[PDB]
Amino acid sequence: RSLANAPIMILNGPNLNLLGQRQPEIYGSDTLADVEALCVKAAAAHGGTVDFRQSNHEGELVDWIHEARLNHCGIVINPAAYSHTSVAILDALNTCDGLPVVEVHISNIHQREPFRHHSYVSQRADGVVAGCGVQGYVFGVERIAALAG
Amino acid sequence: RSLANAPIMILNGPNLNLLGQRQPEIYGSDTLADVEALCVKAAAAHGGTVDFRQSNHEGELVDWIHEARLNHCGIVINPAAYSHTSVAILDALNTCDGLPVVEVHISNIHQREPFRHHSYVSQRADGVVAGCGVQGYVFGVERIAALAG
Amino acid sequence: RSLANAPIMILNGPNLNLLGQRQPEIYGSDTLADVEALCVKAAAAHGGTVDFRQSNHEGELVDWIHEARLNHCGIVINPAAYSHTSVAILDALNTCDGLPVVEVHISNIHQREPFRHHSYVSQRADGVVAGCGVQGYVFGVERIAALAG
Amino acid sequence: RSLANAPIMILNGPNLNLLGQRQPEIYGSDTLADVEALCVKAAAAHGGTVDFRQSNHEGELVDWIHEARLNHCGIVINPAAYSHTSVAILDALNTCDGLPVVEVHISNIHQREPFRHHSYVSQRADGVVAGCGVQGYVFGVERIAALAG
Amino acid sequence: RSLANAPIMILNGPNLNLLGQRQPEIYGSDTLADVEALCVKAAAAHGGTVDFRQSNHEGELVDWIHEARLNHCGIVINPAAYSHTSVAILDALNTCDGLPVVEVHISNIHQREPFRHHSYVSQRADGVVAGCGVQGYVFGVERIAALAG
Amino acid sequence: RSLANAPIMILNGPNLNLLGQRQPEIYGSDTLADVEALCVKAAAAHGGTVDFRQSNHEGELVDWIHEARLNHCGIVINPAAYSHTSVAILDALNTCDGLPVVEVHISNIHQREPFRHHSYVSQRADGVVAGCGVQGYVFGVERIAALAG
Amino acid sequence: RSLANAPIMILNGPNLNLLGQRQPEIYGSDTLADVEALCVKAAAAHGGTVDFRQSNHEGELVDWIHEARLNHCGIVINPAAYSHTSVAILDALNTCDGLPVVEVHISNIHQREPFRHHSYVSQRADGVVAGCGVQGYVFGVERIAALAG
Amino acid sequence: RSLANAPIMILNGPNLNLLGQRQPEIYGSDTLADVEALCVKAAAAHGGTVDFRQSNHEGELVDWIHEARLNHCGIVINPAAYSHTSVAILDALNTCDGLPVVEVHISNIHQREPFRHHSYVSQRADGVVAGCGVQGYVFGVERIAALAG
Amino acid sequence: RSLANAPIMILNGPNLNLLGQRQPEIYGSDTLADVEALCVKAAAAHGGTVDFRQSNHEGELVDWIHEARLNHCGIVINPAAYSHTSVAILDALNTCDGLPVVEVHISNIHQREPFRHHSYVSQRADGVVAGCGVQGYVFGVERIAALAG
Amino acid sequence: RSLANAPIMILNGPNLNLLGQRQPEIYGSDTLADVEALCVKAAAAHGGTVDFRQSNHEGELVDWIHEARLNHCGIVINPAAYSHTSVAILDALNTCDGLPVVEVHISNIHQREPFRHHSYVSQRADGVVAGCGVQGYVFGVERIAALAG
Amino acid sequence: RSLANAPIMILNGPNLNLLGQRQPEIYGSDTLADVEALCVKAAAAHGGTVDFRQSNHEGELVDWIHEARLNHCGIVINPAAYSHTSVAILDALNTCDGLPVVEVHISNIHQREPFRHHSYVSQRADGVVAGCGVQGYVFGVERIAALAG
Amino acid sequence: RSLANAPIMILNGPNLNLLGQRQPEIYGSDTLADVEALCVKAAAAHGGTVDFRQSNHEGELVDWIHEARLNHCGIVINPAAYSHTSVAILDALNTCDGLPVVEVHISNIHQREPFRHHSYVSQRADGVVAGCGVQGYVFGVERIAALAG
Ligand SMILES: O=C(O)[C@]1(O)C[C@H](CCCOc2ccccc2)[C@@H](O)[C@H](O)C1
Ligand SMILES: O=C(O)[C@]1(O)C[C@H](CCCOc2ccccc2)[C@@H](O)[C@H](O)C1
Ligand SMILES: O=C(O)[C@]1(O)C[C@H](CCCOc2ccccc2)[C@@H](O)[C@H](O)C1
Ligand SMILES: O=C(O)[C@]1(O)C[C@H](CCCOc2ccccc2)[C@@H](O)[C@H](O)C1
Ligand SMILES: O=C(O)[C@]1(O)C[C@H](CCCOc2ccccc2)[C@@H](O)[C@H](O)C1
Ligand SMILES: O=C(O)[C@]1(O)C[C@H](CCCOc2ccccc2)[C@@H](O)[C@H](O)C1
Ligand SMILES: O=C(O)[C@]1(O)C[C@H](CCCOc2ccccc2)[C@@H](O)[C@H](O)C1
Ligand SMILES: O=C(O)[C@]1(O)C[C@H](CCCOc2ccccc2)[C@@H](O)[C@H](O)C1
Ligand SMILES: O=C(O)[C@]1(O)C[C@H](CCCOc2ccccc2)[C@@H](O)[C@H](O)C1
Ligand SMILES: O=C(O)[C@]1(O)C[C@H](CCCOc2ccccc2)[C@@H](O)[C@H](O)C1
Ligand SMILES: O=C(O)[C@]1(O)C[C@H](CCCOc2ccccc2)[C@@H](O)[C@H](O)C1
Repeated sequence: RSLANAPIMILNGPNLNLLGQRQPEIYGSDTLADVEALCVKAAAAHGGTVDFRQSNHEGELVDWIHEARLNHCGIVINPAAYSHTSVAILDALNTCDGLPVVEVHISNIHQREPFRHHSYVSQRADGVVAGCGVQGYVFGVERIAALAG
Repeated sequence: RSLANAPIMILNGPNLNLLGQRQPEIYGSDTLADVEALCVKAAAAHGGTVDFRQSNHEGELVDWIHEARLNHCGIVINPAAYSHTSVAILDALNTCDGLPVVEVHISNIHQREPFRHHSYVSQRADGVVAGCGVQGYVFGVERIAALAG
Repeated sequence: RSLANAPIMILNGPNLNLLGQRQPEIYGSDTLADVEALCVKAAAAHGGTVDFRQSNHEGELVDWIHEARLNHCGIVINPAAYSHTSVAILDALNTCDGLPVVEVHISNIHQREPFRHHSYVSQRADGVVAGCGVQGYVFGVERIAALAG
Repeated sequence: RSLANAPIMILNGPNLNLLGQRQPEIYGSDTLADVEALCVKAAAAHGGTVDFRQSNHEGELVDWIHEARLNHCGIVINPAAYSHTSVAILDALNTCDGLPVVEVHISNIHQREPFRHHSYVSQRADGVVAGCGVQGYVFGVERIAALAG
Repeated sequence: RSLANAPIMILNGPNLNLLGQRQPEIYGSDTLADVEALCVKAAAAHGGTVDFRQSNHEGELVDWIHEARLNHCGIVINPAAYSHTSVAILDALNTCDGLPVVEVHISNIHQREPFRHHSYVSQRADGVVAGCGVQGYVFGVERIAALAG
Repeated sequence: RSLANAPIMILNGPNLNLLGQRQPEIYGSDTLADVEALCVKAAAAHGGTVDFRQSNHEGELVDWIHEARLNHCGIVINPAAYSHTSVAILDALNTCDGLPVVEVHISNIHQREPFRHHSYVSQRADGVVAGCGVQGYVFGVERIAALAG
Repeated sequence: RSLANAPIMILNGPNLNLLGQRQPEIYGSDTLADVEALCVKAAAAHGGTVDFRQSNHEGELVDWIHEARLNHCGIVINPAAYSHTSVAILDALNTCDGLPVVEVHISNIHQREPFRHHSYVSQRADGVVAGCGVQGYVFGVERIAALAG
Repeated sequence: RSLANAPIMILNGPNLNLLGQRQPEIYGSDTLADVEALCVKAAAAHGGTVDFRQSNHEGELVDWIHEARLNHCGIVINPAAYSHTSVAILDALNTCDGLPVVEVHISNIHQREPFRHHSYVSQRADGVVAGCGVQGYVFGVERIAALAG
Repeated sequence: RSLANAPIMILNGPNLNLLGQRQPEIYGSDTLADVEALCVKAAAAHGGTVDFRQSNHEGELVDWIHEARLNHCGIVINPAAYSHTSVAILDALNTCDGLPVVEVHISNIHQREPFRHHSYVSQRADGVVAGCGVQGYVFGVERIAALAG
Repeated sequence: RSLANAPIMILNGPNLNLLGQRQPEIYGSDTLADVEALCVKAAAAHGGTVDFRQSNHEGELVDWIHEARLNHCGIVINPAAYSHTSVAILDALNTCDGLPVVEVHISNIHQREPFRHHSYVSQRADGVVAGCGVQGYVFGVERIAALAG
Repeated sequence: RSLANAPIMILNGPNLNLLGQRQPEIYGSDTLADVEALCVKAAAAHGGTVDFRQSNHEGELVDWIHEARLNHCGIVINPAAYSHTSVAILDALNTCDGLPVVEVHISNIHQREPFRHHSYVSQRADGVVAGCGVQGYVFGVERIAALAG
Repeated sequence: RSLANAPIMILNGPNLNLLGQRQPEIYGSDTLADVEALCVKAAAAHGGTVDFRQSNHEGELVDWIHEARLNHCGIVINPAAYSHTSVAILDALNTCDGLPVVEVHISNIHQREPFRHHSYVSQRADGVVAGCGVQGYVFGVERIAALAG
C-alpha cells in the first residue's frame, strides 16, 4: 500500500500512556497525545495519515500488527518493555512480508541497564531509531514515507 | 479422565491464526483450520473429541489451561513464541497434576535462531514433538490417547 | 496517600487463583481468598484497608499498577511467573514515584529452579520478601503501613 | 526411495541394548526387542518394512548411516548418549541429502541433566520426538511414511 | 524448641557494628544497639526472647550457629558480606535440621552491585527478607514466632 | 554553537569510501559522494552547512572529533567497523561536553553478525539510527538541527 | 557379588597402553603392565582378583562395562580422555545399579588444561581419585574391597 | 621430613566437628573422633603418626598450614566449605614447597550442587580423593606415607 | 625418521570416504581416492611416500596414530568431526614426541557453524591448514617434508 | 587526619608473613620485616609514621580497618588472597569515608592465574599499585602523604 | 587478474618488522626481509611476482587492501595483532569480491593465549594457514597461484 | 641502558591531549603539559631525563615503542583507550626484552565501566599503577629509576 491509500500504523507499548508525567530528562515533557500530534503532522507533510494506538497488552499489540498487515502501509512501533521480552511481537512483525517497519525508542537504550540493550523487534524492523526523543517517531514516519514510495 | 468422557484441549499460541499464509517451506500450506480438521479426525480415530483454540494472549492461554485442568483429558499445546518466553504458561501446566501434556512445534526449533532452541513448556510437557509439520499435532493426539487410556 | 485515606493495592499474578489446591509443602493450604482475608485483617490492625486483585494477564496487572499509582497508598505485589519475565511490570512500578512497593513470594525462589532466582520486580520494589509463606503478605502490609506514615 | 521399495533404517545408540532392565519410570519396561517388534508393526501399518539395529560404537553408527544413505527410505535414530556428543553422527546424517530423518528420545531430555538438553543430531533431523516413551519410535516411522510417499 | 523455652538467635555479620554511622539513605540511622532493642521488643510481643550477637569473623559466626543449633528456637541472620561469599555459613545452617532460619538484609541487595545480588545463605534460609530496613529484623522475629509456635 | 554559526561535522569511518560499489541490497547504490550531497541538501533545508569527511584511520577520526569539539555545531558519525572496536572514538566523543552527536548505520546492524550488534559509540551518542539506509544521515542532520537550533 | 566370588574389573581408556614411555614427571615410569601387577597384588591382599583391560575404543569400553555389570564385583576405571568426552561411558556405568565404581586419574586433572578439569564419569563413580600416581589404582582396589564387603 | 621423624598434619575445615550427626547416607555415621582414630591407626600401619585438628576459622587453618610447613612430613586436608572459597588456604599450601599434600572430600563433590564442584585447594594438592567416605582419609595417609618414605 | 626411510601417515576422519559426492562448493568434486593420488605425487615430489587411510572410528584413528608414532616420518591428519570432539586423538598425537604433525581441513571451519570453530587437534598439531581445499593436503606433505628434512 | 598527627596503617593479609622465603623471582628476597622498614623510612621522609601489621584472618583485618577509620591518617593495604575473595574487607574500607586508601600487590596479578586478576578491594581503594615489587608500598606511602596533605 | 598480469599483495601487520630478533623457538630466525625473499621465490616459481609490505597502522593496511582490490591478483595477509581486533581489516577484505585471500600466522595461535585464538580475518580469508612457520607464506603464495589459475 | 645514558620514554594515548579540560574530579585539573613538567622534575630527582609524547594513533605508539626499545632506558605508558583494545601495543611492548615498563592510569579503572576493567598492556607491563592521579606518572618514573639502577 501507498501513503495515499492507507494509514501508517503507529503502535505504542506498555506504560507509554504516562509519557510526559515523569523523567523528562530522559523522555521529554511531551505527552503521548503530543506524540500523536507530531505523527499526524509528519504524515501529512508527506501526503499520508496515521492510526495511532497504545496498549499495555502484548496480545493486543499482536492483534493490531495482524490488522496493519492487511490494512496499513507501514508500521512505526515503540514496543517499550516488550522490545526486550516479546518474541510474539517479533513473530507478528515477521508475518508482515513486504511491509516497512521502523522501531523507535525515545531513550537511547544503549545507555541504560544491560537488559534494555537488546530488542527482539530489531531483528525484523527495517530501521531502528533510538535516543532521538519523540522526534524519532517523525523519523519513523519519514522512513515509511520513503519506503512506501 | 478418558478420551471417551472428555475432550482433548488443543491450544495454539500467538500468530498461528495465520498459518498457511507464508513460509510454506518451513510451516506448510495448511491453515489452522486444516490443522483443526486433522485433530478432529485423529481424535475420532481413537474414540475421542477435541476442543481446539487459538490465542495471541498469554493470559488467555493460562485461563484456558486452568479450564482444561478441570474439564479435559489432556492438552496438546503449540505455545508458539510463548514457548520461549512464558514461565506463566509453564506454571499453568504445572498445576495440571496427572494430566497428559504434549508440546508440539511444527518447525524444528533446534535448526532456527538460538533464542528459539529453548522452551519453558518442555520442562513440564510429558512429550515434545518438533519438526514433524502439522502431523505433529496428530502425534500429540495419539500420545494423549495412549496415556489417557 | 496515607493508610487512612486510601487502600493498599494487593496484586497477585498468574496462577495464584489456584493457591491451596496443590503443593502445600511449598505454598501452604490456604486459598487465595484466605490470603485476602489475612491481608484485610493485617491492614485493619494498622488503620488501613486493602484492594486485593488477581489476574493472569500481564497487561491487566500493568493497568492496575497505573490505577494504584493514582489512587492507593502502596502496593504489595506477588507477580508470580511475571516476576521473572515482565519488564513491563517493572516499568509500570517505576512510574509510581514515591509510592511504597513490596514484592512478595510465598516460596523461597532462591531454592528453586535457576530461572526462578531472578526477578525484574526486585529492581524497583523497595522491599522483597520471599519464603515467608502467606505471612509474607502480612509483612508487606506491615511495611507499607510503616512507610505510608 | 519409497516405503515400498526399501526398508526404514532404525538405529539405536549405546546402552539401549539394556532397555527394560532398569528405570522403568523413565524408559518403560519394554525391551529393545519389544521396540523392534513395535516398529515392524508400525511400518507394516503403512506398507513398509524396517531394518532395526543397535550399537555402542559411534563409528559403526556412522557406517550404518552411510549404508542407509544408499539402501533405505529414511532413518529413525535414537542416538542415545551420542546425541549429546557426536558431531560425526551429525555429519553422517548431513550426507543423507533428501532422506527423511527423525530423531527419537524415549525420555524427555529437557527434564533431565543440563548436558542432556542439547543434541547435535537435532541440527539435521527433520523431526525430533522426545518424552513419548517407546511410542516415539512409532511416531518416527509414521513421519517417515508420510514423507517417503 | 519453642519461643517459650529458648531464645531466638539473632546473628549479625561483618561491619554491622557500625550501622547508623553512614549511608543513612540506604541503611537508616538506627545503630546496631537500636536494632537489638527492636528485636527484644518484637520477641517479647510474641512471648519470646532474643540472643543478639555481631561478629566480623566468619568462623565465629559458624561457631554461633552450632550453638543455636542446640540451644535456640531459631535464627534470624544478617550475614552482611558473608552472604555473598560464605559457603561455610551456609553449611553451618544446613546442619540445623528442623530449625527455622530467616535471612535479613537491610538494603535491597537486588538494587545494588551485581556481586551483591546472590546469597549462599538464601539456599538454606527458610525465609529471606531484603530492603525492609531494620524492620526486616522484626519480620524475621515474627516469622520465627509463627514457625516455632 | 548553532547551525547558523558553525557546520555540522559528518564523519565516516573505514571502508565507506567504497560505498555504492557492492552489496547494494544492504547498503544501497549511492556512493559516498552521493551521501555527501544529500547531507548538504539536508543541512541547507534547516539553515546549516556540513563538513563531510571519511577516513580509514582510527586516530584521524579522533583528531577530527577534537576539531569538531571546538569548531562545529554537532557530529553525525557513521564509525563503520570502529563502532564495534574503538574505545578511543567513544572517549573522544565523551570530551565533547554538551555537543549533540548522532550515530548512523546504513545497515541494520542488529540483523547481522553477532559482533556487529554492539557499538561503543552508542554509549555516548545522543541518538543512534540504524537500518534506514543513507536516509539515516538525513535523520542525523535533522536531529542535530533540532538540538542545536 | 563379593571379592571372594568375582573379579574386580579394571578398565583403562585410550592411550594408556603407552604409559611409562613419556612424561614421567607427570605419570611416572611404570608401564601399564606394572600397573596391572600392582592391581593384582592389591586385590590379593584383600582376598580378591582383578580383570585388567585397556582399550582405545569408546564402544569397547561400553561393552566391557556391560560385562562387568553381570560378572564382576566392581569397577576401577581410568577413562583417560573419555573422562572428558564420553556421556556413553557414563550412561554405561549408570546401568550398573548397586555396583561399586571408582574413577582413577594418575595425574591431578585439576592442575592441567581447563578442558581436563571436568569428567562425565565422576557424575556416577562412587569415588574419584586424582593425582595419586599409579597408587590411585591401589586405592581403587581398596575402596571396592571395602564396599564389596 | 620423613614419617619416622615427624607427624602427618591432618586438617579439617568448617562444620566437620559435627560429622556423624546428620546425613549419614552422604557422610557416614562416624564422628570426627572416629575419623581421628582411623587416621592414627592408618599412620601407625606405616610407621607414622598424625596431628589431627579441626577448625571453623579460615585464618586458623592458614596458621596451621604454616606450622606444618616447618614441622610435619605432609598434609592431609579436608577443607570443607573453604575448598570452594579459600584462595588464602591455596596460597598457604603453595608455600609448602616439596611437602606432600592430599585433599580429601568424604562426599563426591562432583555429584552435588554446582558450586561444590570446584576447589581452589585442588590447584596445589598433589592428590585429590573424593567420595571414598572417611576411607579417603586413610588413602591420604597412605599416599603421604608413600611419598614421604 | 626421514622421508627417505619411512612413509608419511595421512589420516582421514569420519565421513571423508564420501568426499566428492556432495557440497562441491565447499569441499570440491575430488574424491578421497583423488586426494590420495594427489598426496602420493606431492610426497614423491619431495622424495617420500604416503600411507593413506580413512576411518569412521575414533579408536581406530588412535590405534593408527600409535602405529605412525613408531613407523612413519610424520602425520598429516584431517580429523573431520573428531577435530571438534576428540580429546582421545589429541592425546594420541601428544604421545608422538618429536614427530611432525600437520592438521588439515578442506573447508574453512572458521566460516562455518560456531561448534566447528574449535579443534582439539590444533592444540598439538605443529601446523594447521584450513580452507585451502584438497590442496591443503599438499601443503601438509610439504610441511612434513620441510620438518623431517 | 594529617601525617603529622596519626600513623598510616599498613595492613598485610594472609601468607605475607612468609615473604622472601620462596619465589623470589616473583616477590623478591626481602622479608616482611624488610618491607616494614621500607615503610618506616618512606613515611619518615614525609614527616609521618606507620602502624604495620599482618594477619591471616579476614575478621582481624576488618577489626583493624575499623581501628584505622578512627585513629589513622590513611591505609596502605596488601590484602593478599582476600583481595580476590573478601567482600567483607571491601565493606570495611567502604566505612572509611574520606580516608585515603591505597591497595598494593607485590606481583603483577594481571599476569597470573585468572582468578587473581580481580580484586574487590580495588572497588574502594583510591589507588591500586601492582607489580612494582616491595617498592609498591613506598608508592602507597607517598600517595597517602600527598592526599593527607 | 592472473599471476601473469599482476602482483600478489603480501601484507604484514604490526611488529613483524622485528621478526627474527627474538623468540626464535616460536617464530624462527628469519627476518622479515628473509620472508620477503621466500615470497619472491615462491611467486617466481609460479610465474608471478609479489608486492611485499608491512605496517604498524591499521588504517594503512585498510588503504593497501583497497589498492590490492583494484591492482593485484590476490592477498596473502599476516595481520598480526590486528587479526584479533580489527573488524576494519575484515571489512576491507570483504570488499575484495572474487579476490583470493589467504591468512597466515607464523605461530600456531591455537597453542597460545586464549585471546589469540580468534581472528576476524579468518571470517573472510579463503584459506588460513597457522603454525607452519614462515613456510606458511609459501603456502599462501601457492594457494593464490592455484586459485588465480 | 641506564638512567644516566638514555631518556625514559613516557608515552600517552588518545585523548590525553585534552587532559585538564573536563572531569577534574576524576582526572584532576593539570594539563598534559603540566604532567610533562612533573615527569621532567621526577626524573631529574633521580638523575634521569624523559622523552614525553602523546598520540591518538595506535600505529604511531607502536612505532614509538620500537624506538624506545633501541634508544631508551624504560617506558612509562598511559595507553588510555588503547589499554582496553590494543593487542598491537601489547605485542610491541613484548618485543622490548629486558626493558622496564610501567603502565599508568590516572583514574582507577576498576571503579569505572566494566569494559575499562581490563588492560592488554598489563599483561606485559612490569608494574601497573591506577587511580593515583597524575602522581602515578611519578611512581612510574620512580620505578624505572629503581629498575634501570
Ligand atoms: O525509550 C523508549 O521508547 C522505551 O521503549 C520506553 C520504555 C518505557 C516505557 C514507558 O515510558 C515512559 C516514560 C516516561 C514516563 C512514563 C512512561 C522502556 O521499557 C524501553 O526500554 C525504552
Ligand atoms: O514451529 C512452531 O510451531 C512454532 O511454535 C511457531 C512459532 C511461530 C508461530 C507463527 O507461525 C506461523 C507460521 C506460518 C505462517 C504464519 C504464522 C515460533 O515462535 C516457535 O519458535 C515455533
Ligand atoms: O512463591 C511464589 O509466590 C511465586 O511467586 C509463585 C509463582 C507460581 C504461582 C502459582 O502458585 C500456585 C501455588 C499453589 C497452587 C497453585 C498455584 C511462581 O511462578 C514464582 O516462581 C514464585
Ligand atoms: O531417552 C533416550 O532415549 C535417550 O536417548 C537415552 C540415552 C541413554 C540410553 C540407555 O538407555 C537405557 C534405558 C533403560 C535401561 C537401560 C538403558 C540417554 O543418553 C539420552 O540422554 C536420552
Ligand atoms: O543490606 C544489608 O543488610 C547487607 O547485609 C549489609 C552488608 C554491609 C554491612 C555493613 O553495614 C553498614 C551499614 C551502614 C553503616 C555501616 C555499616 C552488605 O555487604 C550486604 O551486601 C547487604
Ligand atoms: O551499515 C553501516 O553503515 C556500517 O557502519 C558499515 C560498516 C562497513 C562500511 C563499509 O561499507 C560499505 C558498503 C558498501 C560498499 C562498500 C563499503 C560495517 O562495518 C558496520 O558493521 C555497519
Ligand atoms: O591422568 C590420567 O590418568 C589421565 O586419565 C590420563 C589420560 C591420558 C592417557 C594417556 O596417558 C599416557 C601417559 C603417559 C604416556 C602415555 C600415555 C588423560 O586424557 C586424562 O586427562 C588424565
Ligand atoms: O573441512 C574439512 O575438511 C572438515 O575436516 C570436514 C568435516 C566433514 C567430513 C565429511 O566431508 C565430506 C565432504 C563432502 C562430502 C562428503 C563428506 C567437518 O566435520 C569438519 O568440521 C571440517
Ligand atoms: O602479589 C601480592 O602482593 C599478592 O597480594 C600476594 C598474595 C600471596 C601472598 C603470599 O605471598 C608470598 C610471597 C612469597 C612467599 C610467601 C608468600 C596473592 O594471593 C595475591 O594474588 C597477590
Ligand atoms: O604468529 C603470527 O604470525 C602472529 O600473527 C604474530 C603476531 C605478532 C607479530 C609480531 O611478531 C614477532 C615475532 C618475533 C619477533 C618480533 C615480532 C601475533 O600478534 C599473533 O597473535 C600471531
Ligand atoms: O585514567 C586514565 O588515565 C585513562 O587511561 C584515561 C583514558 C581517557 C583518556 C582521555 O582522558 C581525558 C581526561 C580528562 C580530560 C580529557 C581527556 C581512559 O580511556 C582509560 O580507561 C583511563
